[PDB]
Amino acid sequence: MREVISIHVGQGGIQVGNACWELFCLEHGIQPDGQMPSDGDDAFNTFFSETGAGKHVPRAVFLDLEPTVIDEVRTGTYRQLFHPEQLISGKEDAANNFARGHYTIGKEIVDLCLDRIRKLADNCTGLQGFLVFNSVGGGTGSGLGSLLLERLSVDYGKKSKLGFTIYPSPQVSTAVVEPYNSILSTHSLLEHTDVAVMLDNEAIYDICRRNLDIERPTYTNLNRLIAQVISSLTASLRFDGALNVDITEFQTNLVPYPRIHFMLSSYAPIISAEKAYHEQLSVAEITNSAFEPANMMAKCDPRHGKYMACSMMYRGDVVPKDVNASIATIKTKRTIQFVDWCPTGFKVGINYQPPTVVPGGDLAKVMRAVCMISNSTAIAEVFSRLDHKFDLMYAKRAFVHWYVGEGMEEGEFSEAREDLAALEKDYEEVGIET
Amino acid sequence: MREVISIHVGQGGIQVGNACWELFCLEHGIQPDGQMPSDKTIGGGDDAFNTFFSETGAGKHVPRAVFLDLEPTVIDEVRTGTYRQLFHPEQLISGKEDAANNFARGHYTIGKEIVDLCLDRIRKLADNCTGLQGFLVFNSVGGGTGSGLGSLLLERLSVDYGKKSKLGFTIYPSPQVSTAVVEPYNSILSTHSLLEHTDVAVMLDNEAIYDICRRNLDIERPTYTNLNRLIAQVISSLTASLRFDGALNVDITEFQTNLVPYPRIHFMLSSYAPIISAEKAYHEQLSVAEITNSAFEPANMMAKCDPRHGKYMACSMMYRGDVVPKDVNASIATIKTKRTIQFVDWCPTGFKVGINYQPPTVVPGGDLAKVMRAVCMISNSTAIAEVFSRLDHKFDLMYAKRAFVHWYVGEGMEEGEFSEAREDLAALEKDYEEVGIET
Amino acid sequence: MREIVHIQGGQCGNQIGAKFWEVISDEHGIDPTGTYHGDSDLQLERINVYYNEATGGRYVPRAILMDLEPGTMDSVRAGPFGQLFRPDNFVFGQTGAGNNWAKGHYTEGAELIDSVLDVVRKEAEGCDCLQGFQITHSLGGGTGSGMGTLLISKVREEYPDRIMETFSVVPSPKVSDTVVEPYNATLSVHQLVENADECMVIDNEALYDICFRTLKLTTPTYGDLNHLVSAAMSGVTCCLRFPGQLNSDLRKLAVNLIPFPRLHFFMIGFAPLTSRGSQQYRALTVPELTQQMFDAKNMMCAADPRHGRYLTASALFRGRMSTKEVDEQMLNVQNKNSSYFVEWIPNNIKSSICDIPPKGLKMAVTFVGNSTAIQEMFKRVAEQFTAMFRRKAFLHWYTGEGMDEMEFTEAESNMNDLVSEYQQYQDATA
Amino acid sequence: YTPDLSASARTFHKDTIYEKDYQKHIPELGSKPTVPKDKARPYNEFTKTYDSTHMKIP
Amino acid sequence: RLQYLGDKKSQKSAAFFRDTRVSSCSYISLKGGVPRAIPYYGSPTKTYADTMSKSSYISSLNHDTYRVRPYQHVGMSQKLLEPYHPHSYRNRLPVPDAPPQFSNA
Ligand SMILES: Nc1nc2c(ncn2[C@@H]2O[C@H](COP(=O)(O)OP(=O)(O)OP(=O)(O)O)[C@@H](O)[C@H]2O)c(=O)[nH]1
Ligand SMILES: Nc1nc2c(ncn2[C@@H]2O[C@H](COP(=O)(O)OP(=O)(O)OP(=O)(O)O)[C@@H](O)[C@H]2O)c(=O)[nH]1
Ligand SMILES: Nc1nc2c(ncn2[C@@H]2O[C@H](COP(=O)(O)OP(=O)(O)O)[C@@H](O)[C@H]2O)c(=O)[nH]1
Ligand SMILES: [Mg+2]
Ligand SMILES: [Mg+2]
Repeated sequence: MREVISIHVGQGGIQVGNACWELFCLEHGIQPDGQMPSDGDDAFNTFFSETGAGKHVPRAVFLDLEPTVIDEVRTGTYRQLFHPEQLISGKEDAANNFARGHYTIGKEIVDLCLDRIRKLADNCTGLQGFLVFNSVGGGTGSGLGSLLLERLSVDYGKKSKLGFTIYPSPQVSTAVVEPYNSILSTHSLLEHTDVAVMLDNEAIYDICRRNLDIERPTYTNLNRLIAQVISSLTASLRFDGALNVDITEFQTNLVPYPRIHFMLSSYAPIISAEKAYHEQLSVAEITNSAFEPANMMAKCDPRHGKYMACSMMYRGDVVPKDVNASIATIKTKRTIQFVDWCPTGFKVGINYQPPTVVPGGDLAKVMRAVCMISNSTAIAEVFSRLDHKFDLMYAKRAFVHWYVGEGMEEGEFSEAREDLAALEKDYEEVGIET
Repeated sequence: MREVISIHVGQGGIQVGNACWELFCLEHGIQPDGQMPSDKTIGGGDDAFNTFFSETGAGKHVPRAVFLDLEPTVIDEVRTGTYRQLFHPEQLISGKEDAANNFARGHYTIGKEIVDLCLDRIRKLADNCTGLQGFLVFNSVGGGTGSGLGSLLLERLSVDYGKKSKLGFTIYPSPQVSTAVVEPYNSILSTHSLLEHTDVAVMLDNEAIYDICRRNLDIERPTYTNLNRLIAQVISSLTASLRFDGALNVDITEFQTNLVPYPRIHFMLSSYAPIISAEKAYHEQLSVAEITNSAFEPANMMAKCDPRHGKYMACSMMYRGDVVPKDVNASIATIKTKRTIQFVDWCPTGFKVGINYQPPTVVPGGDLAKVMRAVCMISNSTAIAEVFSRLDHKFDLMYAKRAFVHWYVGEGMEEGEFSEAREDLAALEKDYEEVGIET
Repeated sequence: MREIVHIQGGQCGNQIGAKFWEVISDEHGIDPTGTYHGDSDLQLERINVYYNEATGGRYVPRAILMDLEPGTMDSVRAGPFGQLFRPDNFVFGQTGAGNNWAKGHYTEGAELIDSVLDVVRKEAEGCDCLQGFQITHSLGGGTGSGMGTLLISKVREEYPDRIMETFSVVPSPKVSDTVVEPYNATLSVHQLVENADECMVIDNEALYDICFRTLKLTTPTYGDLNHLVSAAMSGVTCCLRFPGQLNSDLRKLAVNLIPFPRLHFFMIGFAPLTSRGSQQYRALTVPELTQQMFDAKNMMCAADPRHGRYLTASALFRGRMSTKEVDEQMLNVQNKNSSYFVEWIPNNIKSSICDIPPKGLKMAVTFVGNSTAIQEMFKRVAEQFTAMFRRKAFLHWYTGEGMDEMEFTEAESNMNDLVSEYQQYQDATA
Repeated sequence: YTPDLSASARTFHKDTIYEKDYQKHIPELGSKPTVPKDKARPYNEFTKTYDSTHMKIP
Repeated sequence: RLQYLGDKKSQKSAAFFRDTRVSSCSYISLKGGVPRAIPYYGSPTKTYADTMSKSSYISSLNHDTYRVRPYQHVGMSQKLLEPYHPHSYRNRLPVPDAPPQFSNA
């Protein structure tokens, strides 16, 4: 009776979502052409909507002002799955101009998208929430992604938000103008979303390299692991389990403060079959594996600062007694410390369905694993690094004009560093003892 | 009510002294002008800054320091420096002509015309003090002006005040690389006057600093300032107990009675570690023995000398922070047990332990920095007499040809005095050889 | 869908054009007759960008060939690939230019501007959403620089929003093909600063140096120089016609290549190049590609990028390569070549990914970078005028068009400080 | 004693289809997906949530 | 800008090389009646202010020597850039003191 509508925007968002849906699609036995072979079960409703004749139309929205990436899907094998008129594609791209994607070229399409999303909610009634994926270091996503973010808050209001962002790579970047469009995107999403994540692409490579030992990976595989991240997220929503964690039970157990809604997530284990033969893959050992910063999904070391929250969703064949026995072990180590006022911040959930592997995947088949979304003051560094960048290219007014001529006023830029400056102090003030 | 007066003569002291005072005012929260900001938490807690400063009654603070140098350029920099108001304008006595590394000028021809103002200066400075523990003198032996001003000045305080304890942190020339070409002469004669008129001598040869620098500091392009931020942090813990609470008080006075077994043997060397910095700060822990073990490491001494070549007579060590000393005995316990570390036959115990509570503060950010550990020794080893050999042999290497002889003879210093320095200096080795001989 | 147009003028501007359509016709699998015979279904999806639909299933380029002399346009159509261009789109008079910048802008070239402005407007109106104009011409020639620029100047008064390109072959002092080579280019150059959004400078010396040195060719012919310049063209819009992991239209490059609004003069380079006798003996892969592309000599500008510092740079890797390797080489090149990716804009290199390799090669890249090293070219090349101006004349061949002195003394007043704008943004620091 | 045999030497692989125990269970790329077994939330009472009888309450 | 331009005023001076058909540049100085001709495009010229031969430095050792050189450590937000070296100054493990216990004990 629970469904979630997904919003995938930005070249990554549709591409990053590209990999994830198959895992959503494959795990329910639905064929690529929208049919299931004759065989709880068949309650795909958690992501899909049965017409009544067999077809399963996902409740996802595709937006991009640039037809190219969009064109890759309707010409692909998955052409017959998605609803045809539900794929909104723009004519002229934003070309990485946040103002362009947020002031001039996106407004004329907002009504159509806002129209489509509203429709998809009519069929369902117990909608848990929405998942929106947008890359901060992207032009079209930065603006369009924000604008949709702003509207729903007045379109629905109180309804929660669960958005998966991908901040710029800590050191090896693709574009050059990312710091500008990155900050403003944060400003809009800073106080118009409920839960965020740290999806720096540098994290996957080392995880893909250290674990998968693939020194020449591409962007397609990176999404695969990210797709795995989501799968464990809704694991308790369409599978029987003794302890279940739902989206509506997120602000209660992961939001120490209304402002602070930016944490980092991770999953384990990333192991190919070639090394898992000589491995025990014991629940206890996997427990520490997702805590070492080497396996984290963000280029931040939690040893820099304290820990504010840690929520665990166990998926596979683990047993509660070992988890508590394993959970206690973490409270002994002195390399990782909590905050003075965080007596209880652990959340352990057990679901009976172990991971499912799509054909052609890199991860091998195992018996246990873990995914994590933890609250630690370590988030300070990532923004701090941006803070240094933001001023560097504005103290000489570099690239300012390109933004000014598309309708963005000059006074908008300052607040972004103003809001960010306040944000940094917000995290620091919640890391000291009383 | 305890006050200490630091005397600086020579550029090396002019610069090296700068690092300590700048950190001090940074340690005590003193602004460049010397005005303490009232906005800081609390303020005026007892008299902690009284050790180095002197209150004017309302406003700035006056550190008890004196600057001397014969060449204006060094002096002129301080007066126009960003801390041009931290020092008393009348305390910056400056001459007209440099000594240029010759003893006879700064001690017999032109150095005698300057001792008047400074000596009067300290008297006024000493008048303010009521519990003067002593005086601190910083200067480099590698110059006639230094040794010339050090030699002539120091003796005066011996008679002017008498029993007042005086500490001298000399900086001897390196074993192989020396700034000047006449480095041995000034050092060879310099030890003479200070031979019976200096209380403590801390072997701090520069090149050993780089070796530590080249092994821990890891700055392939260090500048003297890199050296300065090393020594300056050293003094902070040395007198640490003199300005902060400690379990077992360690004062300036109870050192000569702990580091002077014989009247002539008063040369000492010290060790301290670790270092704080900019590519080793996973800050995380390690334990004490590491700090103690590195303390006794042959390459960790502030001298290019190996205590493996000598024996240990007395020791003193200083810490800071807040833990239970109980590790000290065991940490020391692992020290003597080491076979590489040995004591003399007539030394039942040769360790002096003094620990304070104030942690280490660093300028932002230093060259050292806000280290987590702080272990420093005040101990003596016979090996330093050797590595006297470097100075002794090379000094011999020259006079045989009488090279550069006339330079000192041009100021009225007789040709015969050169003999005495060899005599007394030669006699210096005899006791060390006899001091280490077992009964 | 977001198609573009091309206006190439002047004999120099025409000859480069003669091959680009030769180059483009291959990529989309089109032979001279105008019929489709391609191989891959992706070959044809994005074909509308450069051609218009026509009866009989045949395609024609959206090109306007503009010249003032009769020989050139008479030359092209009778040669191979002579059928593609629409006959109507041609325009020419009966006078000619004669490398007289004066005649090409007031007397003769002015009177005919009606037709070219007549034809250009119509074709642009046809496209669903005009992406922009790319103008190729030789400022060293008469009609290109003289009359060609005006069309660049005029078109701004009608289409303020679209973006411009210029593949201008600025002549170099080493080997000058004309004595007028240094009263036609700049006077077209001066007007170029206030209207041209971007500028590509291709120096002849680079081509000959490029051909002799790496290609190891013995006796090249202009057919050799033309194609290498043309290959660069395919790189600019290459990602605009085929799908890829990371796409970037000609707009996206414009954002990440011009540090300040007016400093819009770049230098480009094409890699990889190897001789016929050397192909087998070289292992071609991603990491040695960077060595060639970032080498200064590979640049098509006579200026040496080692004379200055790079402001911003972009590279479009051609050939199917993963995402990891592309980024990492950037990190090392930035750190290793930090001295130049100067210091007040971190990571000034942009990245692009496309998955269609040039036919017959498995890895190649296209370079578009901004570096103050362009300052030398606007300092030395013909720098003699500053000393040679003092004597006031050659006038009688240019006042024949009403041009006065004030039009010249004013330009440096407007033109004095390009480097004095470029130079300043080379020593500044936070 | 000659070198034993070139064909029996250590070969980085041999002719045994699945040369190792590794790939015996590696998933087939083209295999059709299999519907999951009886492992999910058992469903009775929320039936009375989506029915068209809830509205019109008054 | 900078760039170049033409000259364009011919029938002006020198009275002889005027309209002498010969590609002879503009006209002939003859102010002194001696050598160098007018050295078709330039450079917007320069003045002493434009080229001042910037000094290698502007300041002295002590200013940097005693610079006002916060204490960086694990996290603590900004970290100043410095040359890379793997033997370590501020990214490695610390060591925390073994200090005393006050009072008579
Ligand atoms: N981790 C990851 N990031 C991706 C992937 N594809 C694209 N990105 C992100 O996309 C950024 C590059 O900019 P674009 O993808 O062009 O941004 P955009 O979505 O096109 O936004 P617009 O330019 O306005 O159209 C990179 O910095 C990446 O962070 C991917 O496959 N994996
Ligand atoms: N380690 C270290 N030594 C210094 C520093 N500044 C000066 N010195 C010492 O000063 C010595 C140079 O001798 P001189 O230049 O003759 O100085 P001087 O002894 O006062 O003699 P004059 O300069 O003529 O007045 C060097 O050998 C150093 O040991 C410094 O910043 N660090
Ligand atoms: N690279 C290259 N340069 C050319 C070509 N054709 C002409 N040029 C250059 O153009 C210059 C002469 O241009 P010009 O004939 O005055 O142009 P026009 O007045 O339009 O005919 C010469 O210096 C050549 O270097 C060509 O096909 N390739
Ligand atoms: Mg895009
Ligand atoms: Mg001197």
